Amino acid sequence: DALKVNRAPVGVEPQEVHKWLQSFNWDFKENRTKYPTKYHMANETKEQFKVIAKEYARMEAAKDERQFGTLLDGLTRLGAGNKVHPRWGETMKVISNFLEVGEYNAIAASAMLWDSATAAEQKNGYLAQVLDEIRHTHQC
Amino acid sequence: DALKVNRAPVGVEPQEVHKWLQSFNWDFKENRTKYPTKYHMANETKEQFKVIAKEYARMEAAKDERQFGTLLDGLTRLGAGNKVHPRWGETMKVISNFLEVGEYNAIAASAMLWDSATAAEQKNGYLAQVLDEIRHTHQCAFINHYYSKHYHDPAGHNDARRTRAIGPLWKGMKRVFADGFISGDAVECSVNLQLVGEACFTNPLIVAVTEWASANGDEITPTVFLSVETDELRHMANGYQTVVSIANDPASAKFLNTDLNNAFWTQQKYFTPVLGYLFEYGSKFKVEPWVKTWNRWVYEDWGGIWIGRLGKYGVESPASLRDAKRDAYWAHHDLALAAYAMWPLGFARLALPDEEDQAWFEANYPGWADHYGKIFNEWKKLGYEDPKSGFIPYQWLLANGHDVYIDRVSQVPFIPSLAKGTGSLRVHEFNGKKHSLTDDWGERQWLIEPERYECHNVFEQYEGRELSEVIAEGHGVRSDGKTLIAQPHTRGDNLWTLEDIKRAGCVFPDPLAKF
Amino acid sequence: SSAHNAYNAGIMQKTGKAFADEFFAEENQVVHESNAVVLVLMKSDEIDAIIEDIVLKGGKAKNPSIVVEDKAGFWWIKADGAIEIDAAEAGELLGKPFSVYDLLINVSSTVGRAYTLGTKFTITSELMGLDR
Amino acid sequence: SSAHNAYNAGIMQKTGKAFADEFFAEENQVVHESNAVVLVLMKSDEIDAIIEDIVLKGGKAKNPSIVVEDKAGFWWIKADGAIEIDAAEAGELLGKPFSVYDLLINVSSTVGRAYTLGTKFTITSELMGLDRALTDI
Amino acid sequence: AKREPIHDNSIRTEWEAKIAKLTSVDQATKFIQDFRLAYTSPFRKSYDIDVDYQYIERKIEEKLSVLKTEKLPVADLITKATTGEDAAAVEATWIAKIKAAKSKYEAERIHIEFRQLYKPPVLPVNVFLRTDAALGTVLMEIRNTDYYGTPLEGLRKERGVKVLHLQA
Amino acid sequence: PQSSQVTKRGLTDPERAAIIAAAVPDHALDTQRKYHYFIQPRWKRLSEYEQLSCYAQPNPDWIAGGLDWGDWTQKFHGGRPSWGNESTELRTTDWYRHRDPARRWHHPYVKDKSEEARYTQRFLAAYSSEGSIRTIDPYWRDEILNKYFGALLYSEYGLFNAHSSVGRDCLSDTIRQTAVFAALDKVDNAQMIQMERLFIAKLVPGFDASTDVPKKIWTTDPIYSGARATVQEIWQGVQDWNEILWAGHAVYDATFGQFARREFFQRLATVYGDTLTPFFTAQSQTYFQTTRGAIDDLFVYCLANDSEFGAHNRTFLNAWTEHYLASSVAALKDFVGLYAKVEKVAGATDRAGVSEALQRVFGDWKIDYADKIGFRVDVDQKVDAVLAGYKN
Amino acid sequence: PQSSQVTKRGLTDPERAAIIAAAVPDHALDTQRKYHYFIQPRWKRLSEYEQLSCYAQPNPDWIAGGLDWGDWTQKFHGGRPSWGNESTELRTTDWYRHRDPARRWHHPYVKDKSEEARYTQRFLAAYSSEGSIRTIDPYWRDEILNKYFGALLYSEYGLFNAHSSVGRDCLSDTIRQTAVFAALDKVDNAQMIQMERLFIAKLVPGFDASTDVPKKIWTTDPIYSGARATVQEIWQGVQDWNEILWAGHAVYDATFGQFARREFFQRLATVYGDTLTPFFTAQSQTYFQTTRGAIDDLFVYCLANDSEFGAHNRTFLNAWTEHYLASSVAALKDFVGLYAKVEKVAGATDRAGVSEALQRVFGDWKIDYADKIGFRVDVDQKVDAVLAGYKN
Ligand SMILES: [Fe+3]
Ligand SMILES: [Fe+3]
Ligand SMILES: [Fe+3]
Repeated sequence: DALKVNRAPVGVEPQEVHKWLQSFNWDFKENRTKYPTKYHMANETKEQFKVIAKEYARMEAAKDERQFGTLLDGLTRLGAGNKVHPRWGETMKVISNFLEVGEYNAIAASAMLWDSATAAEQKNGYLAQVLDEIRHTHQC
Repeated sequence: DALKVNRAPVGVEPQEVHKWLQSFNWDFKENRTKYPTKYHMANETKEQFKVIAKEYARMEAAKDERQFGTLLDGLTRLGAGNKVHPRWGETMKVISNFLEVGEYNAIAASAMLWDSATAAEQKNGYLAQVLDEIRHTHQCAFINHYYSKHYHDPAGHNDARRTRAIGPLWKGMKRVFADGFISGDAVECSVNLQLVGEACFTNPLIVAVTEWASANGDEITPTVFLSVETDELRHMANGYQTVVSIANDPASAKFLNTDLNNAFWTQQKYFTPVLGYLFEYGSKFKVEPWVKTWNRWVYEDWGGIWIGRLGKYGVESPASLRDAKRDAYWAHHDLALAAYAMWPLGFARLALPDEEDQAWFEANYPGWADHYGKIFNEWKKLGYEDPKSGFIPYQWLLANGHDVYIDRVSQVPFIPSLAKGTGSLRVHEFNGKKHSLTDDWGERQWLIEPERYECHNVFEQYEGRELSEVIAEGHGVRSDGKTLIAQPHTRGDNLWTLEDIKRAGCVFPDPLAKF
Repeated sequence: SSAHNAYNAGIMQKTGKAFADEFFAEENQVVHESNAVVLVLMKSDEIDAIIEDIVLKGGKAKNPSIVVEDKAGFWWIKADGAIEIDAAEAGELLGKPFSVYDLLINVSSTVGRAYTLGTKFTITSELMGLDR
Repeated sequence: SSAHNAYNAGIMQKTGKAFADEFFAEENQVVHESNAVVLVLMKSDEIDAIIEDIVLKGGKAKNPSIVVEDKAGFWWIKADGAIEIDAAEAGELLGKPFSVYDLLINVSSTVGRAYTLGTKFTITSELMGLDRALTDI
Repeated sequence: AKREPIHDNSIRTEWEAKIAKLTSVDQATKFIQDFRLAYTSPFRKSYDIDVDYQYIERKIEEKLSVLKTEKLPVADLITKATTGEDAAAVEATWIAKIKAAKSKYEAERIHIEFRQLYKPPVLPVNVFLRTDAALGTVLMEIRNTDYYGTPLEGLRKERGVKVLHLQA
Repeated sequence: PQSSQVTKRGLTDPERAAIIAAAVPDHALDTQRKYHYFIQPRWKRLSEYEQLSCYAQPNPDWIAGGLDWGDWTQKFHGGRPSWGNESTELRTTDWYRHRDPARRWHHPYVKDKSEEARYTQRFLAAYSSEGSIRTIDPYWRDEILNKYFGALLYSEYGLFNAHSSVGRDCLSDTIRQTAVFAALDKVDNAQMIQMERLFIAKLVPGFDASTDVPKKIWTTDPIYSGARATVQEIWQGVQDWNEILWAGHAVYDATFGQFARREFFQRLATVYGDTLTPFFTAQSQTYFQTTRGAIDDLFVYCLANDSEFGAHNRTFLNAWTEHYLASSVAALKDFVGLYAKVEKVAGATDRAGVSEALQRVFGDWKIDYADKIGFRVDVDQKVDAVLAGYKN
Repeated sequence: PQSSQVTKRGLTDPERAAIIAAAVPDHALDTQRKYHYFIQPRWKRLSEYEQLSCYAQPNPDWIAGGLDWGDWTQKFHGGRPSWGNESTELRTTDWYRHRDPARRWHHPYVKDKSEEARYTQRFLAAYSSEGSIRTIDPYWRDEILNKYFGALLYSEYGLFNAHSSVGRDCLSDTIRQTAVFAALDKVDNAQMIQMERLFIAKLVPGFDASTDVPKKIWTTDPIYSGARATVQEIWQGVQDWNEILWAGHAVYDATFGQFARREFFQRLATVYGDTLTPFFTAQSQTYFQTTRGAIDDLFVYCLANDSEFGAHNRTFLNAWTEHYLASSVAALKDFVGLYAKVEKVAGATDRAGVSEALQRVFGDWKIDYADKIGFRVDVDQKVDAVLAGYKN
C-alpha cells in the first residue's frame, strides 16, 4: 500500500525483457514479407544470443571505446600508422575499402532477412545484425 | 501560455551553472576553516578552469576510456608488458608506488585547501583536485597492477603497500610528498603542495620520466602518467590564485618567502637524489643527464617562469637554491651508494652500471669514475651479485668507516665520508635522545620544531637485529617464502634467498652510539 | 626568436667540465625571471593534428618564438609570452565535436599561467591578479 | 588425443608436391564431416587471463582434445565436441563485473553452433534443432 | 642493544597486561596522562619504550574509551574531560595560556603539554581538535616570526642541545 | 610448442622492423590526408560523420548522385536492380544530400544509447530502494498504465518493423543510417515499455506484466482500432521507402504517437502521482526529437526543396499527408475514448484540457511538418474531429 | 631538426628492442600475479576495486589496521599526527575494513556520472524541443519550485562542504573515497537544481533563475530555519569525521533531505503536472541510495559490529542520533509549513497525505539506520511532532 513495499534493489535484465519479444508480433492478413522468395516454410525460431536495444548498444560501445582508445591514443603515440611495410599498407587500401562495400551491402541483406523473418525474435536478431553491418562499414 | 512556447533546442552549458556557484555560500559565524593557519587574508578568487560535477566526470571518463583502451586492448595484444628493460621495469615498482602515496596524500592536502578556502569557486576548484588525486592514486596502482599481470617479475610490483615498509628510502618518501603536504598550515599547502610540488617537481617526476620509460621499452607508464598530468593544469592554477591573495596582503606576504624556501628544500632534499638515482641507475638507456633534466625543469623553467616572474612581487629566489644545485649534480650518485649497499631492504632488483653506463657517467659527471665507479667495480669483484659470496656492501661500508646516517628531519640517508652532494653531519643530544641532522635547513627546522620531527629511523627500529630476520618479518620474499624480492642483479638465475642473506651475518648497529 | 626557447638551449649545449663550470657559476645560484611559457601536449591523433596544422602554422606565424620538440610520448612547446589554442579551430580541423574541455584531455602540463576563456586555451607569462 | 586439432595437422604438415598430391587426391574433393569446433578469441587483458586460467586448465581438464595456438593478434582454439566458457568464472578471475555479454566483447569468431545460456558461453559441434537429444534428463 | 620484532614483542605484551587491569575512568585517566607525560613528545621523561609507545598509547586510549562508554553518562562524553573538568573551560584556559606566552619556547611547551594532558579520550574529540587548532595557530605565528633571524649556533643554545658532533 | 608458426610482429621484431624501416619512403607520397576530401560538406568543414558515411553506397551514375558507372553485377530474377529508381515515387538530383543534424554514425549512436542503458538500471535499483512506487495512484497504475501503456508498445513495435523494407530499399548511406537508427529507437521504446511493466511487477504483488492484456487491447479494443489500422498499413501495406518514413515518423508518430506518449501517458503520470513513467517517456521523447531532426532534413531540406523536383515531391508528400493525416485523426478519435476511463482532473482530462492537448499536437505538427511542405491544415477542424470521440 | 635527441623507443627501435630482448629472462621470476594478493577480500573473490584502493593509505601499526611502523616523518606544530586516533571518537580493530558495496574506485565513478552528464544535455535539448513545460502548473513552477526547490540547493551545498574536513581527517582509503564521492554527489545536486532553474528560465519569459530569492529563503525563511541550523552545525560545528558522515547522511539527509527531495519536490511534481523536475530528482535520489550503501557499510557492518568496539561505537552513534534526530525533526517541523502555500491535493498535501509521507520517511529511517545501531524510536511520536508544524 502507501507505507509498505519491498525496497530490495532490483532492475530488469536484458533476458527478462527478451522473454516477451516473441509476443510483440500480432496477426493480420498482410503480415508477410514483401520480397520474392521460394522459401515458405514455418520459421518460428528462437534467437541464440538474447539481446535488446539497450544491451546491444552497451556491448558495442564497450567494444568501440577499447578499439578507439588503442587507435587514437596508444598506436598514434607509437607512430604505428607508418610502421607498415609499403606493400601491406597498399594492400589495406583494397582490403578495407572492398570489405566496406561487403559490409554496406550486408546491411541491406540483413534488412531483407529482417523483412522475411516471421518470428519477432528473428526480426529482433536481424535488426541487431543490420546495426552491426553499419558498424563494420564505419570500421572499414 | 499552454499553447505557445519557444521550442528551440537548448540545454545548459557548464559555465552557465558555474556562473552561480559563488552565490552558493552563505554567511554565518562559524563559517571558517577548522585547520590552523597563519594566513588570514582576503581570498575571494575566481576559478581559471570552470568545471561542474557533471562536466568534471565527462572529461575524466573520456581520458580514462582512451587510456584503458590502450592498456587493456592494444598494448596487451602487443605483449608490451614484458618488452621493458629489466632495470626499468624494476624502477617502475618504486616510481609508481612511491608516487601513489604522493597522490594519496595530495587527496588529503587538497581537502585541507578546500576546507581553508573561503570562496565557493575555490572550494569547487579544490574538490575537483581532491577527485583528481584519487584518480591518480588508482592510476599509479593500475600501473603496478598491470605490471603484476604482464611483466616477467611481478614480485614487488604486486605488494609494495607492505614491502615498502622494510626499507629506508620509503621513510623519506612519506615526508617529501606526504607528511610535508598534510601536516602543517593548511593555507600554506598552496605554497608547498602546489607552487612547489605540482608546479615544479611533478613535471620531471611524471612527465619527463615518460621519455625514460619509452627509451627503455615501457609504453604502459607514458599512457598513464601523461594522462595523470593533464589534471595538474587545474591544480597549479588553484594554488596560484591563493598565492596571489597572499602576495596582495602585506600581513600574509611576510610569511610567504620563508614557507616557500622550506617547501622547496623539503621537497628537493628527497626528490633530487632519489629521482636522479632511479632515472640514471634504474635505466639501461639514458635520455639525458639528470642534472640537465633538473636544470631545464627546476632551475630554469620553474625557477624562471614561476619564481623569477613572481620576484616582481617580492617573492625571493629560495635561499637554499645553491645548496640544491649541488645536490642536483652529485646527490643522486651519493644516494646510489646507499641504495646499492642496502639493496636487501628494498623491493626492486638492481643492476650495477655496466661498462657503457660507466663511460656515460664519467663523460657527464667527470670525477664519477674515480669515486663511485671504483666502488661499484670493487663491490662487483667482491661478489655483489653472487648469492654464494656472503657479501653485502653495507657491512663493507662500516668496516671502512663509511657510516650511514639518517636525517631526523628528511629521512634521507647520508654517508658523510663518501658524499659529494650538500651535507655535513650535526649530532645533538636533547633530553637523552641523539639526533643526526645533515644540512643547515633541516637543522633549523628541527631546532625550532622538535615535536614535528620525531620519526623513528631503520637503525632505531632494527637495532641489533640480523638482516634476513627483518626482511622475513616484513614479507620481503617471493611466493616461495625464501627468495628475496630484492636482488643485486636483474638476471633470471642465481637469485638470493634469506639463507644467502643470513650467511653474510649483517646486523644493524646504532650509528650514533659513537657520539 | 627562437633558439633561446630550445630544450637544449644555453648551458644545456655544454657537457662535462664546461657544463659544471656554468652550472656552479655564482650568477646562476639565483633564479632568473623568464618571459617564456612551456606547454606539454600528450601525443594522440587529435593533438598531433593540432600541432601540425595549428601550433606550427597559425601559432608560429603569430608567435615566431615558438619551439616544438619531440619527446617520444609528448610534444614539448616553449614560447615567449603566451601560447593559445582555439578548440573551435581544432574542431574544424578534426571534424568532430571538440569543446575547450575536450582539448584539455591531452594537455599534459603547463609552466606558466593557464586558463580557458570561451573556446580558447591560453598559457601566459602574465601574472594575472598581480600584473595590471 | 589432440594432435588432430592442431592448426597444422595432417595435410598442413606437407609442402610442395607432397601437399599438392594430397590436396588434389580424389577423396579430398568432397568435404568430410568433422566433430570439431573452432573458437577465436581476440587477445586482450581479459582474454589472456581466461586462456591461461580457464581454457588451458579446467577447460583442457574437462576436454583434453583442446588445442590453443598463438596467432599473434588472436588465440585460435580447436576442440572435439564443444568449448565452453563461464563468464561467472571469468569475473571471479578478473575481479570486476563480467556478464556473458562482456565476455563476447573479445569473442572474435566461431566455427560451430554458438550460443549463450545464463552466464555460460558455448560453441558446440551439435546441430541444435536437427540433432535429436540422447537422454530425457 | 637488540630490538625485538616490530609488531609483537615483550614490551607491548607486558604493557597490554598492565592496561587490562584498569577498571575505572579515574584510574585510566591518571594512567594515560602519566604515560603521555612520561613517554611522549620531545619533553618526555624517558625514551626506554621509544619504538613501542605509540602502539601502547593506542591501547591505553582504547581501554579508557570503552571504560568511558560503560561508566559515564552520555552528557559527560560530550561536555566533560575525564578529569571531571568542563571541556569548554579546559579550552578557554589553554587558549588563554598560549596567547599569554612570551616566547616560542613558552608557547611550544604549552601546546605539547596540552596534548600530553588532554589528547582524546581525555578531552572530547570535537573540543580537543578545535583547541589544538587554535593553539597550533598561535605557535605557528610566533615561530614563523623572523624564522631565519637566529643563527644555528644561537638556536642550538636556545634549544639547549648538547652538541655531540659538528662535521668539518 | 604449437603446430604453427609463432608469427613475428613487424612492429616490434627487430629484424622485420628494420626491413620495414628500410622499405618505407623518407617522405609522404601525397599531402592530401583528408579521408574522402571530395565529399561536399554540409557545414563549414567536413565532419567525421560525413567522411565515414558518404558514398559508402556504390551507386552508379543512373541513380541520381552516384559516382560509379554501368549496370549491377547481379540483379533479381526478372531484372529488378540491386538498388533502383523504381523503389520510390520521389525524385532528387542527388540521393546523397541527406545529413543527420545529430551527425550520428554507428559509434556516437551506440555510445549515447549505452549511457541510457546503464543509467536506467542504476535508476531502477535506486528507485526500488527508495520505495517511491508507494505514492502512485493504484487505479492509474493497474487499469490505465499497465493495460494501455502496455498496449502502446505494439504501436512502437509495428513502426519498428515498417523500417525493414526501408533498410533494404533506400538509396543512400546517410538515409539508410537515419532509417536504421530510427528503427532501433522504436523497438527500444517497445522494449522499454515492457521493461517498466516488468519492473512494477517486482514491486507490486499481483501486478501482472504479461503482454496478454496489452496485446488483447491493441488487437481488439476500439481505443486502438484506428492506430493499429494505420500502423499495419504503414508497415505492411506499402513499399515506397519514402512513403513509409514520411507516414511513419512525420505523420502518424508525430500526431498519434506524440499525443499518446507525451500528452497522455507522460503528462497524466504527473497528474496521478506516477514518479516512474516519466523516466521512461523521457527516453522515447528524446528519441522522437532526434529522429525528427533527421526526418526533417530528408523530406524538407532535401526532398521538398530539391532544386529540380521539389514541387514534384511535394505533390506526393501532400497526397500521402492527406491520407495518413486522415488515418491519424481517426486513430486519435478512437484513442481519446480512453479519457472516459480516467479520474477527471480539471485542465487535463476534461474537454477543455484534452482540447488544448490536441491543439498542441496539431498546432506543433502544422509548424514542424505541414507548413514546410505547403500542406494546408485547419488546426481547429482537426481538433474538433478528434473531440467528436471524447465522451463528455 | 630539434635541439634535443629524438629518443628511440625500446619497444619499436630494432637495436634497443634487441638489447632489451637479450636482457629479459626466458621465464617469470614469481608466479604471484595478483596485485596486492594479501588484501583480505570482503567478497568471494578479491575485486579490482579492493586491489586499487586498499592500503593506499600508509598507516602505521598504531592506527588500527596499518601495516607500517614508526612515527610520521613530519607532524603539525604541537605534535598533531598526520593521521591519528584523536580524529574521531569511534574505534575499530581495522580502519581498512570498510567496502563500498558499489565498489567505486575513481574510474567506474566518473564513468557513471559522465553518462548522466551527457544524457542530461540530450534530454534537455529534446524537452525544450517538445514544449512539455507548457502543461506545468504556473504557481507551482513560479512560487514553490523556483523559490523553495532553489533554496534546497543550499542544503545540498552545505552537506557537500561538510565533507572537506572528512576528506582530510579520515583514517582509511576506502573511507576517503566513499566520503569524496558522496561530497561530489552533494555538490552535483546543488548544481543540478540550479541547472533546472536556468533551463526553465530559457523557456518561460519572466522566470528568474537568479539564486537571490532562493538564498534569501534559505537564510531567512522560517521554513528552512531548522534545516539551515542543522547543516551549519554538521558542516562547521564539529570535526569528528565519523560524526559528520553519520549526522550528515544517516540522520539529517536520510530524514529531512529525503522528505524534501522525494516527498515534497519529486512527489508533488507528479501531482502539479511538472514533467521536468522528476528528471532531476531521479539523479539526486539515485545518488542518495548509492551513498547510503557505503555509509551503511561504514557505520553498520564495520563500526556498529566491530568485534571489540561495536557496543562502544553504538554508544556514541546513539548519542549523535539522539541529538541530530531532534535537529532534523525540528527542521521538518519548520519545513512542513510550506504545505500552507501549495494547492490542496487529497492524499498528497492534506494532513493525511503529509502524515503518510512522514510515516514513510521516519519508518524507512527506522528500518535502514535506527534498528541497525540499536536506536529506539517511536515513529508515530516523530510524525506527530512534525505535524505540529502543519497548518490545517
Ligand atoms: Fe559485417
Ligand atoms: Fe596528482
Ligand atoms: Fe595534483
